[PDB]
Amino acid sequence: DIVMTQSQKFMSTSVGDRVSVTCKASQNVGTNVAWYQQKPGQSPKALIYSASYRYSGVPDRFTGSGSGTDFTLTISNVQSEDLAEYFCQQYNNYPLTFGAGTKLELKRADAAPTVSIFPPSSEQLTSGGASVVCFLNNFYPKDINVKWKIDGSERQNGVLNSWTDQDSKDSTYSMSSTLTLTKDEYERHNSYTCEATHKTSTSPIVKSFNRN
Amino acid sequence: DIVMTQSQKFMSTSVGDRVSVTCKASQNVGTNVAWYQQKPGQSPKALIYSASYRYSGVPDRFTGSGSGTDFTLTISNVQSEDLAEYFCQQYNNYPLTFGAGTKLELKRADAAPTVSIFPPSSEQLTSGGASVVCFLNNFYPKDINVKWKIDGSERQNGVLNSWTDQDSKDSTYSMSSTLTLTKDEYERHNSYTCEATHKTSTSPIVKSFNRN
Amino acid sequence: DIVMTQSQKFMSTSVGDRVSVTCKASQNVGTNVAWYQQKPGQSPKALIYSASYRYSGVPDRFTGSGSGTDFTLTISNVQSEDLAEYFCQQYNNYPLTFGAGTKLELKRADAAPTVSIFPPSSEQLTSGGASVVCFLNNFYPKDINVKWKIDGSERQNGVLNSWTDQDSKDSTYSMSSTLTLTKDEYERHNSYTCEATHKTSTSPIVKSFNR
Amino acid sequence: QVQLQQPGAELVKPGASVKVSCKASGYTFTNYWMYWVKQRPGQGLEWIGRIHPSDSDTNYNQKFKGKATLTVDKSSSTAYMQLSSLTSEDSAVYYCAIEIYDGYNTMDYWGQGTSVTVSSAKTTPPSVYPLAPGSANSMVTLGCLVKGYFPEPVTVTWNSGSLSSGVHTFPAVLQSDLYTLSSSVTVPSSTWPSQTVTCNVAHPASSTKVDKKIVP
Amino acid sequence: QVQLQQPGAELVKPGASVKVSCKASGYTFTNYWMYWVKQRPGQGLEWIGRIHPSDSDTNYNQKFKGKATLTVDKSSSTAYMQLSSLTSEDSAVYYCAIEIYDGYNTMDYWGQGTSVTVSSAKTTPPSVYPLAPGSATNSMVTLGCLVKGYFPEPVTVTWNSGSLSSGVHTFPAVLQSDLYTLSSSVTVPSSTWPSQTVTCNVAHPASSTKVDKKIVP
Repeated sequence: DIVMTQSQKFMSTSVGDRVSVTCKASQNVGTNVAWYQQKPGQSPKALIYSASYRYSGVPDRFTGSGSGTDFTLTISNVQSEDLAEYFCQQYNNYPLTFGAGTKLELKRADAAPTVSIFPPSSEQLTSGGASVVCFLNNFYPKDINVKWKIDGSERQNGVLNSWTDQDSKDSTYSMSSTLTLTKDEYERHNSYTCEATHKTSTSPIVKSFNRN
Repeated sequence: DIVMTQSQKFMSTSVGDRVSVTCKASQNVGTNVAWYQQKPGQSPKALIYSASYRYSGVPDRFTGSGSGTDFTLTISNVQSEDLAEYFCQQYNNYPLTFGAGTKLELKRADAAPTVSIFPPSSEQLTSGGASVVCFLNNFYPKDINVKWKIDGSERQNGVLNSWTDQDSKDSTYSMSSTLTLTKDEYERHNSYTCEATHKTSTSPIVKSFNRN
Repeated sequence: DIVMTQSQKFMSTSVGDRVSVTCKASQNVGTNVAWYQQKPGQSPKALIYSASYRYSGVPDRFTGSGSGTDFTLTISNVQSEDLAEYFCQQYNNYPLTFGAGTKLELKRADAAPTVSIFPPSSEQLTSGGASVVCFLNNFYPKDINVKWKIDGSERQNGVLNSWTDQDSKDSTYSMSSTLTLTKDEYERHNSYTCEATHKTSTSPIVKSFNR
Repeated sequence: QVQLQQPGAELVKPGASVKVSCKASGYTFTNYWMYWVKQRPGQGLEWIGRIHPSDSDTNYNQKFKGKATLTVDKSSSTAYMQLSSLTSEDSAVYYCAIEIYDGYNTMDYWGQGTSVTVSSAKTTPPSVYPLAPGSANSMVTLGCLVKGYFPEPVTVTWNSGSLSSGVHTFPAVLQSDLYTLSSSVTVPSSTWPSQTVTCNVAHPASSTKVDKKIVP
Repeated sequence: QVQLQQPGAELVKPGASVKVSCKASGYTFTNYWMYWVKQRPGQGLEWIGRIHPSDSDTNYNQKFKGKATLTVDKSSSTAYMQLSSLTSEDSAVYYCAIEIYDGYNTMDYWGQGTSVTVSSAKTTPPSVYPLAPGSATNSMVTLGCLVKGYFPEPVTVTWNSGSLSSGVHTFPAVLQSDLYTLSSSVTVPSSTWPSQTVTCNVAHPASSTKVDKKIVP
């Protein structure tokens, strides 16, 4: 089995600039190497075949080079739409083997998150449960800390956090935090607070509502 | 993290009287504050939860009070058995943080030390070493000085000293002093003397034995 | 041995005012008592001999007194340059024995720290290690808290802290905090932040850099 | 009876890893949060984290995230805390603890604590020497010297715990990578030497149990 | 000028012996008692003993009677204190000192003190790293110097060979993983740096190390 080792797990540039990802083969594969692009939630998309030839519909910004063991995929004029994980592959020897994958990252200025809080819907309250949802949209960098407070007491259980990948439009990140309680617990308290600690402010962003 | 500041590292009182230790939270923690007692060499024991509620088995002499940022643990009818380190803790916010701990001390009248000296055991002399041990038991206050004299000559090399905490029965202190020599050097001398200097006497308490 | 007991481990006053150390001998030593001043990192400097006589070079701001068992060192018109540890000593009996020392402390108004952060030098990066340095200069009181953040994530491991003594010029304190990581661990992150918490403000002073 | 069972001590080389065990019994293991607390020698208490054995939900002190890992084994009702890349700062006593409110009263339950020592030195069992008074009062003081062991701790009792009053057990002192402590007991002159007085010393790190009679 | 010269540091394995030297000059060596005092790191002063170089008469503290031996060499005007059977408790700074009354004034003269460190670890010279601000602007600029990973104590840090003294903070060393690390900062006018060179001078006498590290922009 031939191993395809991509040196970097992540490659970083700014919008408009260029990136390159390298792939190392354990044994010689000549030029029978392919490159693939896979956006979140989609099937892979073949970009390069024969190390340097492009599939139909692939822009010339994607350029492949290399022969033997060292191969390179270069993307010029990188845009937010190009955010994806990129794989190399050899079809010179069986079994066909892929690279581990390199995820593209984009540097950009800091951005404070837009925070929105939502009480439990009346529909869910009929089911006996109660989920409070907090949206934290379009921030950078991806590092962020969210705390839930119930009448001042912090709740670090029954919380479900989800992060989006880097946004395909403005290269920001977004977070969804959901605190789930039973309907009894929900009606046993009044103040529900979503606190967000981000680099963009030394003070936390606070969105709350009083059940009252 | 919330800083739980116990202003005093030591709290003092007499047996039967009362003592109060305070604890200062850097942020409002409501009443979600707990108190712990830890006697020497033992696991911690929970005394108070929710700022003012006693765990089962905790005597009513232990009372808690306060809300927000100011909290107080009060021990009434203090007995020698209450000698321990007392920690405040906040569990309103994560991570859970303790105070630094306030050690309880009991004031009492002075007490001269009972001094006992012990020659090296014949069992130790088979190993090639020789330890002379001097116990200074049940004295107050804690400040005490021990001088080892070998044939009337002070010896401070090889002296291992150890002091106990305040005794849980009479609130006194005890000290153990071991002078360790080789077997051949122990047999090169005769008079071994343990001299105890304490504020309860202008003259040192002297205990000696002759190796013969 | 004769025990020289300096009751207070610290003495406090304000610049220009006065201060006094006491030292008590376990036995009568007459006037055969000396006083010494030691500044941080320096050799001891004799101030007083024979209980009340000054060595050459000692200003009359330093006055010694006492006989028998009780002795006192008084410093008048105290200035920041007088910040040091002060020892009594008896030389009437053998062995000669010193006091435990008394550190002069100067009171003054509160002062906010000046915070500076420094990335790992390119020279250290060739050694496989990486240290980020945070300076906290000229603050009062001494109680201060430093907090390192790596991409907003708190880091307490590999942190070495050092505080100076009270400053010989303005009686303030300074602190140095060094966060040391491996070169690869340093290269896996971008945001490195030094956060300072001091009683002079509720909002922490923040200094940071990227890459 | 509700019980948390921890081993007394563990000796680990620097850079290695250790898995502290807390065996629960007498209650429904999956009904209460399992807490872990660290106490360095002479220092205060620190909260490492908690784990709910029902679903292994965890809350970690961020200070210990990369260092401590909490797991449970429901088939044996045992909680485990794994410490990795051990350094000198990891030498401490580690407690497991639970809190049970039964609808009437609230009780806390603590393990004895596991004394973790991070060192490259090997185990050394203690030498136990009797301290009998010199040849020829209404009360006589006896003693016991427990010398030259590593690591902490050791347990000292008199007459298997029957002698508790008049006992002074002194804290151990570290010298040359070896610990030494002593213990004294004061008993009536009608008790010794007429009756046997025995110094019981246990050093779990070396599987050592020595009963030293104080012989005149 | 009356001077007492001592070596800065001495590293010695446990159980070995060390002879501290105190070279006197500028006065009649055999006319004044030579005192020796010990100071453990962070602790107070302790009197070891005194020796009169005229006839080698001695007064010892009984605590150091078998540990410290005081001698003199009148041909070189040097006093020696020998410390034997070294343990960890012997790690300290050892000062030599004299007192001179000339019929008018009384003056004391002290050596710099010899930092004796008892351990089996070997010498490690310090790594000196410059602390430059970083391109990303006020009337003053703070520069720094990281003196990392040396053993044993001490080290001396000066700025521009001592020309820069105001605005300097040199921080006490901290021991970690058998190695010492300290830092030093200097605040100079923005017109001074980066226009003029600012140099951190580090000396570590236990390794014969002298490093001049410039703070390059």
